[PDB]
Amino acid sequence: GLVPRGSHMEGKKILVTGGTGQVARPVAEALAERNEVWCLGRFGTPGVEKELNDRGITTFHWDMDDPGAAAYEGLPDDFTHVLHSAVRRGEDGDVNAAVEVNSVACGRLMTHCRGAEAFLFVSTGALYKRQTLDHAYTEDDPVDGVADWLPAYPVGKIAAEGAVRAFAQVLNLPTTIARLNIAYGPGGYGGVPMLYFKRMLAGEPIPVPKEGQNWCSLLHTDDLVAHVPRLWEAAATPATLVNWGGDEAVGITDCVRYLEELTGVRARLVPSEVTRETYRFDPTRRREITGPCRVPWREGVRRTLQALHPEHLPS
Ligand SMILES: NC(=O)C1=CN([C@@H]2O[C@H](COP(=O)(O)OP(=O)(O)OC[C@H]3O[C@@H](n4cnc5c(N)ncnc54)[C@H](OP(=O)(O)O)[C@@H]3O)[C@@H](O)[C@H]2O)C=CC1
Ligand SMILES: [Cl-]
Ligand SMILES: [Cl-]
Repeated sequence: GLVPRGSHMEGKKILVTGGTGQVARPVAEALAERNEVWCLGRFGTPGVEKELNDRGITTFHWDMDDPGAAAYEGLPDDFTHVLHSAVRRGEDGDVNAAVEVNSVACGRLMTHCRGAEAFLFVSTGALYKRQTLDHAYTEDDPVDGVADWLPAYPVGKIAAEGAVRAFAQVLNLPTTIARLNIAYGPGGYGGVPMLYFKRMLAGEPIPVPKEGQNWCSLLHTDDLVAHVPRLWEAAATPATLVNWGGDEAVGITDCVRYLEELTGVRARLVPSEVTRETYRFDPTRRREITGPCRVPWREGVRRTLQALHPEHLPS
């Protein structure tokens, strides 16, 4: 029951992109104990590269905005496992840059790592065509590129998924495409739940629907980290597609109310026609691959608050 995080996988050589980010940093940190881990990125945030190096992570400058093959000189080709979590996604409305940069980076990275045992590409649930608020989306539900908040983002992921599927087959590189739901946890900035809390602190409106509430499938960092080795094991040619979320249906308003409950901070719920969109996933396929999640969301969110905003909790 008490098992160290680093024991999920040992003796491998792991390439991680997006290793500074919300999703992949805890993964790289967890695997760095018993594996050789390289993080590819830009490391523009002061001190993050030092923090990763201090854990025994080898860091390697890698910018997806560089279109050429020269960017890969000096990078080993004997990685056994790859986690591609970085996303080139800088608001400018430039859908062509988003499609081009992300798609080409997938191709160049998979080709470089064509000898790997498994390649894991992180995608998003935002590319599902909106059905009902409470619908539990499956891997076969219709897809569109609609996102009012960030239009180029889901379109770029559709294009990147296309590249990933094609290179998986051409290279015979076992691959998993994991469309991630909302990740959260005590590291980084805490995920969407803490973004809501920040708005509550600032007195900013939180749109909610006229009837009911929005729904998601929150995934805690500790569960996310446990899942990565199982997602690599499920990698295949053709690529394995899975909706990657938690085991609990989490109402967004329920989450906001819980933050109020914990802190005494009041949310300004605005019943509204137009709300920021979230998606709940049917966990059936993911559970077949990973087994059940372990962290219930109310305890996870409470401890995330304690880690990132301890002063706003009753003392
Ligand atoms: N809740 C969530 O977090 C969700 C995440 N996802 C997906 O999960 C993945 C990781 O997301 P998340 O951790 O939240 O992202 P973050 O915004 O936390 O981090 C983005 C990451 O992308 C890297 N990156 C961005 N631009 C470049 C570039 N030009 N060259 C190299 N690296 C770059 C950054 O590296 P550096 O700092 O070195 O620049 C950083 O590590 C993405 O594919 C995203 O679409 C999907 C749904 C929800
Ligand atoms: Cl640094
Ligand atoms: Cl974008």
